[PDB]
Amino acid sequence: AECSVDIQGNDQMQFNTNAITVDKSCKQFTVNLSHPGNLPKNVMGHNWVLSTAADMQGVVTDGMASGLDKDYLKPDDSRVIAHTKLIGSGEKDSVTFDVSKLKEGEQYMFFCAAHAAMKGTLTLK
Ligand SMILES: [Cu+]
Repeated sequence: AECSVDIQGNDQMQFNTNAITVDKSCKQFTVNLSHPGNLPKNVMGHNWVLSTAADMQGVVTDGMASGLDKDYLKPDDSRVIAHTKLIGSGEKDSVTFDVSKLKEGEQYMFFCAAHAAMKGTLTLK
């Protein structure tokens, strides 16, 4: 089984995939985020945030209210399963999480908290 994924967020405000699969045998899973391009984090920074699909809008709303000062996430938001730091071009960050925090029948989504239009699904498979 493959228990990690490499994902890119670019200067054009896009991730390079809209779907991540976590093999059901994985006990931990690592997301390796990078930022091709040349725009720095104070212009086009990206992170990677994981919640259930049902919780995404709520996380975004409360994140918006929390602002730039908090990378647009409510600190300690229990709905946020895992998240990376905000990165600019040429920078990278990885986050690892316990797959026990995921459930087989539930739908998850990942997104950038700075640019909530940048999103995709994450599924146990
Ligand atoms: Cu972003």
